[PDB]
Amino acid sequence: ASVKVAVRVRPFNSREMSRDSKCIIQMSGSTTTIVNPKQPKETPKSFSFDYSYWSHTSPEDINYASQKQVYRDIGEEMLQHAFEGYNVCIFAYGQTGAGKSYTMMGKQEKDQQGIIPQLCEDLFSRINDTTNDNMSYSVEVSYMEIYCERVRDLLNPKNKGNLRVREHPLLGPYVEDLSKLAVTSYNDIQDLMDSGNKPRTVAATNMNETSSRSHAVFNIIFTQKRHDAETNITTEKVSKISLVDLAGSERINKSLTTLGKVISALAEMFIPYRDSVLTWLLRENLGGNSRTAMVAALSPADINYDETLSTLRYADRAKQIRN
Ligand SMILES: Nc1ncnc2c1ncn2[C@@H]1O[C@H](COP(=O)(O)OP(=O)(O)O)[C@@H](O)[C@H]1O
Ligand SMILES: [Mg+2]
Repeated sequence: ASVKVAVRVRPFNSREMSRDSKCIIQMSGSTTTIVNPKQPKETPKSFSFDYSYWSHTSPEDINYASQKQVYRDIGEEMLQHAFEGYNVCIFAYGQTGAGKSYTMMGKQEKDQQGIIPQLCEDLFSRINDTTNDNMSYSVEVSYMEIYCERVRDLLNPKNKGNLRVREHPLLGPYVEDLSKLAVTSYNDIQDLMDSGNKPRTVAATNMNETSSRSHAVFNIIFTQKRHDAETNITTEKVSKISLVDLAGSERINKSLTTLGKVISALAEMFIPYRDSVLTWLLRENLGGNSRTAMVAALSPADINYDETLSTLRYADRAKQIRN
């Protein structure tokens, strides 16, 4: 099970339009190419991945890769492996402003919902059209924010002490005292999500908007319970689903700086697992038993060459890592 990687170029934003930024990214099939504005003479570097999403224009274009395309490409495939019983993960990596959340959460407003909102809807919908009767499900969600090696229960604002990430002698890492709520409908789960997104570190310098030096981890513990029409035992399947929103790149955020090391290591294959909490919490989902996929968002702007390239490179290695 080799990690699957996809990159995505968004449309110009407020900053870029001011600087009259030219676009340096081009896409064709499964390949992305970036140009060096400083060195327009040499030949642009190319990159081939599982998916190169071109979303620089708008939904009116025939070649715009909408939230539906992304979801159905990776989302529907991971939620699957989740049903086949595997643990799964999807995380958005990249420079801040490149589009990491939009690919994950997006804007509920009219079909803009991203990977998380859509995955849940898909799950709860699958669970329901299951008119079988030997099948019983359960779904428990958790949402947290990891800023400064500090875990924050985004669904229990009442608590302000940073939750302690611990290692179980026999079961692995887990965040002590972390909300784990059962959800019976997508209407119920959608709500919680709405909450957590808000409860997010207000922080400033970001304009008083969900500052992003921390990771928004969205865990979905899906439980399948099959009944054996004879012996009254129930085969219980259990798969964990993590949907991460990594703080921007740009370059302390140990976690990010550490995930790179692991990524690279995984690409060179022991690992500085405990070196960071993000990794530690995603021990398996990162390099253990589970199928992982990363979505690297990319700024089209020429003013972000050194940060767009970098992302292409970290995305590049990720392609290798195999679980
Ligand atoms: N694929 C996309 N289509 C349209 N707008 C996008 C896309 N990706 C990013 N954006 C725009 O950029 C803004 C920020 O993107 P965001 O999800 O916050 O990225 P980040 O991962 O950098 O935090 C949003 O307000 C959104 O309108
Ligand atoms: Mg975001």
